[PDB]
Amino acid sequence: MNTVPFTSAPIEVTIGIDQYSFNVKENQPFHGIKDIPIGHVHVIHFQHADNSSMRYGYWFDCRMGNFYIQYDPKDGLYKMMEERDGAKFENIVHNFKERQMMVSYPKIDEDDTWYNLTEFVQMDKIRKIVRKDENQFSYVDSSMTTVQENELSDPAHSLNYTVINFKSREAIRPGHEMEDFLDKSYYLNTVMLQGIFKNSSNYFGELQFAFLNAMFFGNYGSSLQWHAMIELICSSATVPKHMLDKLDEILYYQIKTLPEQYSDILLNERVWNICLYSSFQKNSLHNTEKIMENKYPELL
Amino acid sequence: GAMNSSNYAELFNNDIKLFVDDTNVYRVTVHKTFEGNVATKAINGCIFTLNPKTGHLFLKIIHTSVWAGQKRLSQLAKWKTAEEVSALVRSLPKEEQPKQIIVTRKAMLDPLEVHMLDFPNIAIRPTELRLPFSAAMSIDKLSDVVMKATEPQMVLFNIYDDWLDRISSYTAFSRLTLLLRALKTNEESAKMILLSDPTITIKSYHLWPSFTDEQWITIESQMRDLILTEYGRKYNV
Ligand SMILES: CN(C)C(=O)Oc1cccc(N)c1
Repeated sequence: MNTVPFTSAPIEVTIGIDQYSFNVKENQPFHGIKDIPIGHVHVIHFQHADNSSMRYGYWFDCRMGNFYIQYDPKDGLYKMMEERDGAKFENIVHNFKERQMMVSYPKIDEDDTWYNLTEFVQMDKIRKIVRKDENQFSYVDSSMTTVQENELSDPAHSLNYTVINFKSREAIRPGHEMEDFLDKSYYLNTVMLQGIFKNSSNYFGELQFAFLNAMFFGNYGSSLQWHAMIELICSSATVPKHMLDKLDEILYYQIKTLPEQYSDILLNERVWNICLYSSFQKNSLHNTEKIMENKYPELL
Repeated sequence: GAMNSSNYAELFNNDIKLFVDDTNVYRVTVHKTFEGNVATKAINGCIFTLNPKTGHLFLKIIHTSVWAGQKRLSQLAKWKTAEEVSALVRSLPKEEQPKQIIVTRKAMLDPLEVHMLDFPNIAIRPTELRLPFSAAMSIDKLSDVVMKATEPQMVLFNIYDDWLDRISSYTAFSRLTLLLRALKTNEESAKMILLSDPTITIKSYHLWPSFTDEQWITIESQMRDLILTEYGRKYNV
């Protein structure tokens, strides 16, 4: 179990750690988060009390270094940093744990939620979507745009998700226009899975990361990406059976975890009704269809 | 964007454009089987592809053999239309290819767009106008060439005959749309108007009678009466 020490909490802020969140008052004696489970990526995220504008945060993996948060009064945000001096860090953490200045990552033992939301998400793939190679952790916020969004403006600050576009030469084989547009199996299995992602685990990892950025930061381009990746599978007549069974599990936990009051903006009515009721896989997402129908019957 | 009453003069500017109508591509007669069930028998159809500025009509005849052994024919018809339009554009010299293609039914947008991915600078547009191009199979010479076809065939016409020697393309299009609206609302009456007088002939190389300017005004007036009436006979007014 690892620890992320805060230098201080000079501004009132709601802090999120994965799916948990807590309020910290201006200048409250808060010095970080302990007992963070090893073996998973994590996200620590922030919303200032004075400016709910800009949710922002950092994706990290404590196996890749010792990381802490210190407020920057010039740029006006909580920044993640790496501490290269190992004995300095250990001494920092042990003192704050002794003074009980840290909140405990509050995982319930029966609870697999975070594992189920991040099963295929790897830090190395996050760092290729979010390019800032001098750091081991990745910054994301509500306003960052995606590569595909830029085509339709600062490249350094973009989310480099895999571009999916159903009306594109990559998606449509010359001479198979109707076939490839109505059955996207070619595009899913050959172009994306065999060609670009290499395997379905990398595909699911990007889908999961896109959902998490949509949910935690209200990142609109990430929501677009999540839905596009769902639609590409559902619109394929030919999908490996293990992929469909895993997709159903993935989506089920995403829908389970979604705030009930955010479903109006985070869920695209057209994609979901198509996927669950019109698509080739309309009968292949039993768990997802049952939770959607019992929790968001309005959308449908 | 969508083509409507507001931007109607754009049809007659000097940017090449084509209307594409798919109504008559997949055509059937519905009949009873010996067992008393219902079945369809397809008949020949056509893609109606029209340059509204010049009157040039590219009439691609769709022979019933193209449906043999195929499923979901109404859906296939839209993709077949898009494939043929795409093939037509690729056959034209660059300086004759359209800058816009306007489809008369919105269901043609995605099929044409996918077939034209190679042509990103050709705009595919819908329209809000209720254009009466389905009634092209009420024009006798056009119907005749479609029904007689024994194989796929493209036939080229000028749907304005020689009108552009005397009127503008705006006026020619308005005449065409009025004639076709009339034929669509009451074919028999419309056809009576156009040839009940036996001294006005259709030239061998034309589609419509050789009316003088004054006879066209009379004719056009008779067609508007027909359309207004039928709109009464229909709605009782
Ligand atoms: C690098 N961070 C973790 C840090 O400076 O923590 C401390 C340590 C010593 C003094 C204070 N102010 C805070």
